[PDB]
Amino acid sequence: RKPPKGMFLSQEDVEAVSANATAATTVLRQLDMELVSVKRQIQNIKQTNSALKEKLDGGIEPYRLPEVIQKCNARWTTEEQLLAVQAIRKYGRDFQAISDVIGNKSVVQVKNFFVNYRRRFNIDEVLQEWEAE
Amino acid sequence: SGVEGAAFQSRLPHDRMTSQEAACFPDIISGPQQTQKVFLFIRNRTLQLWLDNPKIQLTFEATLQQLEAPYNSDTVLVHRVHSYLERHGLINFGIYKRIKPLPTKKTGKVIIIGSGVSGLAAARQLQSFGMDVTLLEARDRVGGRVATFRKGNYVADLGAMVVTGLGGNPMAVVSKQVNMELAKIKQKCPLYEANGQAVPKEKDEMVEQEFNRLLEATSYLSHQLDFNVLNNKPVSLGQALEVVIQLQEKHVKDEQIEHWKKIVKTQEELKELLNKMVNLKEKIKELHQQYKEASEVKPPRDITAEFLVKSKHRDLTALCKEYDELAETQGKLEEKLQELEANPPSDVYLSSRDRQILDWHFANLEFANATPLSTLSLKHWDQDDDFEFTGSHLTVRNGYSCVPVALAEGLDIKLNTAVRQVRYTASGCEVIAVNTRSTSQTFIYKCDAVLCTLPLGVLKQQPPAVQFVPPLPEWKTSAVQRMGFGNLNKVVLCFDRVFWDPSVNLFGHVGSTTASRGELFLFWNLYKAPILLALVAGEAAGIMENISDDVIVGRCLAILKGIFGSSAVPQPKETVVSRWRADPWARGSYSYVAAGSSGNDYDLMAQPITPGPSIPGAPQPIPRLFFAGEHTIRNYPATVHGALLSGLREAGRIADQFLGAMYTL
Ligand SMILES: Cc1nnc(NC(=O)c2cccc([C@H]3C[C@@H]3NC3CCC3)c2)s1
Repeated sequence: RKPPKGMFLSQEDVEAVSANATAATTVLRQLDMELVSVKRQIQNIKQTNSALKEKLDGGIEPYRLPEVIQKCNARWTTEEQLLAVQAIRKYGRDFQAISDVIGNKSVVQVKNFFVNYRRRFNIDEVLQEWEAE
Repeated sequence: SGVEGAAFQSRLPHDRMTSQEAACFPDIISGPQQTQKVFLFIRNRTLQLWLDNPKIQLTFEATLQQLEAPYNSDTVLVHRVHSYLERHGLINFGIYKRIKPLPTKKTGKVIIIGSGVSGLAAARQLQSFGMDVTLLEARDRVGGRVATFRKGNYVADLGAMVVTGLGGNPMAVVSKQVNMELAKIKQKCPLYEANGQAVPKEKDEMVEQEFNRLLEATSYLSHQLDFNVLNNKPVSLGQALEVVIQLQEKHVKDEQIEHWKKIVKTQEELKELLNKMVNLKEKIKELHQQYKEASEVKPPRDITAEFLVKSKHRDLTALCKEYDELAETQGKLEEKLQELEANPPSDVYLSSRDRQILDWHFANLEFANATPLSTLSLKHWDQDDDFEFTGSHLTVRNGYSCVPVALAEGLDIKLNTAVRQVRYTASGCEVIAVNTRSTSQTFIYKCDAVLCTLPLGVLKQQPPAVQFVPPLPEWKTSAVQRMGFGNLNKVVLCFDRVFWDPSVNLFGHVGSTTASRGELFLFWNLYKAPILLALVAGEAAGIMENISDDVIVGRCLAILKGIFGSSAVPQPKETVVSRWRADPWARGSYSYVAAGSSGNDYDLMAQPITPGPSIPGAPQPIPRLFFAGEHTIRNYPATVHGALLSGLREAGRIADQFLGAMYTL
C-alpha cells in the first residue's frame, strides 16, 4: 500500500520531476535558491533583533519603584474619598487601578463605594466625563 | 520433508496438479478429488524414489514394487504417471546407469544446434528416448557459456560459477551424479574505496540499507503509482532510480526549508515583541521622569497634587508589569530559537563519497542482470524472483566445465561445425554447416526436427550468422529484438602466493566515478589454487573489450596494489580476460528482461515453429523447429539450471510429437 519509510514518493511529486528532461534539476535548484533566500532573511532579522536587544540594555531596573506594603483599611478618610473621585475621573471603571491608587482600600470597597457615595459625588456625571476621552 | 519434499525439490506443488499434468491427465483433474490425491501421491512418491538415488534409472517396475497399496492398485495410472515424469525429465534425467539398455534401433532423426547445457540436456534425453540425436557445435569444446580455464592446477570459470541454492534445483540432482566440488559462498564482502582503504561498518551498513530501500522504492513506483510509461517509452529500472534519488534529494531540501521557515517564523515573533518592549521602555522612561517631577513637589500638597503622584506611581508599576510579562515571553522565544538552531535536519541526502559507494551497489545489480540499469524493464526485471531456489549459493571448485563434459558422454557431437542455414519444410529439415577451420568444407544434415539452442545474442545478430529458410515468423523475430542479451566479463588473475584474506571469498572495489562503477568492481577467491577473479559489469563490460589484456590487467594490479600495498602484489603468472560480446558463438553473456520486454517474450522464444504445407491444400503439418536455451525459460532465465530445464523441456515435447504420447488415455 505505501512506500518504505523515510522515502517520500508523492504521486504528485514524480510528475513534477518527470515533466521534462531537466525538470528534475529545475525543481532541485529552485529550492536550492529558496533555501538561500531564507538563510539571507534569517541573518537580517538576526541583526535587526540583535540591534533592538542593545537598546533594551539596563532593562528597567533604574526606572523601578519599591512596592508599598500598606494594610488595607475600611474607613474612608476625607482624603481617601478625594483620591477616589479623581481616580474615577482618570480611570472610569478600572476597579484595580482605583484600588491600586488609594492603596489602602480594596476593589470590593472601591466597587461598593460608587453606590454608597453615589448622588454625593455625582459619579454618573464624572463617569460621562471619563468616557468623553 | 517426506513425499512432499520431493515435489518441492522438483519445482512442483505437492497438493495441486500443475497445468502440465492437467494436459496429460484430464480425466484425473476433472474427476473426483480423491483420485487427484492418489495421483498426487503417486507423482510425489515417484519423484522421491528418483531423488533419493539419482544415480540409477527408475524403471516403472521398480516404482511399482516400492509403491504400496492402496496406491499400487491401479497399475495403468502408475504406468501413466511414471511415463509422464520420465518424458518431461522430472525423473531419469542427467547421468544415470540405465537398467534396461537403449533400443538398438532408433526412431527419428533430430539435429541439435549447439552443445550448450540446454543442448546436451535435450540430447541426453532424446537419445535416452530412443531417438537419433546429433549435436552441431561451432566451438571446439562443449558447454558453450559454461567455460572453464585450465592450465596446470589453475582452474577458473570464465562462464558460470554459481549454483544458486539446492532447494528445488535440478543441479542438486546433477551434483550427486557428477562429483562436483560445491563450496559455499560466505556472503561477507568488504568494500575498499579508490584510496585502498576499507569502508567503515557504519557507512557500509548505512548505504546498503539505503540501496535496498531504494529498490523497495522503485517497486512501489512501479506497482502502486503505475510509473511504467514515460514519454511514450517504457520506464527503465535505472530511470526510476534517478527519479527516486532525485525525489529523496528534493525531500532533504524541503525539510531544510520548512525548518528554517520555522526559525524566521519565530525570529519575527521575537522582533515584533522586541519592538513592543523597546517602545514600552521609552514610555516607562518618561513616566519615571513625570513621577519624579511629581514627587519633587514637597508636601504638604493639595489632593490633585497627591493624586498625581499616586496616579503616576500606579501607572508606572502597571507598565513595569507589562514589560516583565513581555520579557518572560522573550525568554521563551530565545530558548525556542535555540532548540531550532540545534536540531537542524540532514545536510544532504547522500555525500559524493556516499554516492560513490552507492554506485558499487548498482554495479552489483548491473552484474546480476549483465546490463546497465537503464536497459532493465522496471516492471519486469525481477519477474523470475519468486522462483528463487532456497539455500545458499555455491561455487564449483573443480570448474563448472565438468558438468557439460559429463553430459556429452555417449553423444554424437560434431565440433568445429558452424551452422549457417536452417531449412525446414513440411516433409523434414536440413541444416547447412561449415567447418570453422576451413570455411569452404560444407556439410548437409537431414533430420525430422531441429532443436535450436543458439544463444539469444547469436539469434540477434544482424546481419544473420544463421539464416532460417523460411525466415522465422515475425512474432518470433520481434520477441528477439524486444528481449535483451547483455554482457559481463571476467579477468582471471593467477598467482603463486595467496596474499588476500583467504576467509573472504569475495571483496569489492568502489569505482572513482559512476560511469566506471563496474570496472573491476568485485573480486572472487573461490579456488584451492591462488586465483583472484575480477568482474567487469555494467557499461564497463562493453568498453573493456576494446582494451588490451595488459592494460586491463594493469588496472587490476593497481587496484589490488592499492588495497594491499605495492609490496604484496606479485606479477600474475597467467592472465585470461573474457570478451563475451566479442565471441561470435555467444555474442553476449545472458538474457535480461529489457525495458519494453516482459516474461511473455521468453514464452514466445520457446514456442516451436511449424512450417507451411509443401503442396498447397495439404493437411497442417507437424512443428519442425524447436528452441531451447536460457532465453526460452521464463521462470529461470540466464542460469545454467534454466538452460538445462529448457533442454529437458523441449526433449519431452519433441518426443511427444515424434514418438507419440501414450500416457494421455
Ligand atoms: C545474496 C544474493 N542472492 N542472489 C544473488 N545473486 C543473484 O541472484 C544473481 C546473480 C547474478 C545473476 C543472476 C541472474 C539470474 C538473474 N537474472 C536477473 C537478476 C535476477 C533476475 C542472479 S546475490
